[PDB]
Amino acid sequence: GIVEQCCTSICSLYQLENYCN
Amino acid sequence: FVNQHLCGSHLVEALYLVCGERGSFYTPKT
Repeated sequence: GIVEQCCTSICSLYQLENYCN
Repeated sequence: FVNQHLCGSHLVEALYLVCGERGSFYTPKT
Protein backbone atom coordinates (compact mmCIF):
# COMPACT_ATOMS: atom_id res chain seq x y z
CA GLY A 1 0.00 0.00 0.00
CA ILE A 2 0.94 3.73 -0.07
CA VAL A 3 3.75 3.32 2.51
CA GLU A 4 4.13 -0.45 3.06
CA GLN A 5 5.96 -0.83 -0.28
CA CYS A 6 8.63 1.81 0.32
CA CYS A 7 9.06 0.23 3.80
CA THR A 8 9.16 -3.58 3.69
CA SER A 9 10.68 -3.48 0.19
CA ILE A 10 12.19 -0.61 -1.83
CA CYS A 11 10.27 1.65 -4.21
CA SER A 12 10.98 4.05 -7.09
CA LEU A 13 10.52 7.71 -7.93
CA TYR A 14 7.12 6.92 -9.56
CA GLN A 15 5.91 4.45 -6.85
CA LEU A 16 6.17 7.55 -4.65
CA GLU A 17 4.55 9.96 -7.22
CA ASN A 18 1.25 7.95 -7.17
CA TYR A 19 0.53 9.61 -3.80
CA CYS A 20 0.67 13.02 -5.57
CA ASN A 21 -2.51 12.42 -7.53
CA PHE B 1 19.88 5.47 -7.83
CA VAL B 2 16.88 6.27 -5.55
CA ASN B 3 16.20 2.74 -4.39
CA GLN B 4 16.35 2.88 -0.55
CA HIS B 5 13.92 2.12 2.34
CA LEU B 6 11.82 5.06 3.68
CA CYS B 7 9.90 3.73 6.74
CA GLY B 8 9.12 5.29 10.14
CA SER B 9 9.05 8.92 8.99
CA HIS B 10 10.77 9.12 5.58
CA LEU B 11 7.51 8.71 3.52
CA VAL B 12 5.19 11.10 5.43
CA GLU B 13 7.97 13.62 4.70
CA ALA B 14 8.82 12.48 1.10
CA LEU B 15 5.28 13.55 0.24
CA TYR B 16 6.08 17.16 1.34
CA LEU B 17 9.27 16.99 -0.77
CA VAL B 18 7.35 15.74 -3.89
CA CYS B 19 3.50 16.26 -3.74
CA GLY B 20 2.21 16.94 -0.15
CA GLU B 21 -0.72 14.50 0.35
CA ARG B 22 -1.06 15.08 4.15
CA GLY B 23 -4.15 17.24 4.02
CA SER B 24 -7.50 15.47 3.78
CA PHE B 25 -5.87 12.55 1.88
CA TYR B 26 -3.11 10.36 3.38
CA THR B 27 -2.42 12.17 6.63
CA PRO B 28 -1.87 9.11 8.94
CA LYS B 29 -0.12 8.55 12.30
CA THR B 30 1.77 5.54 13.77
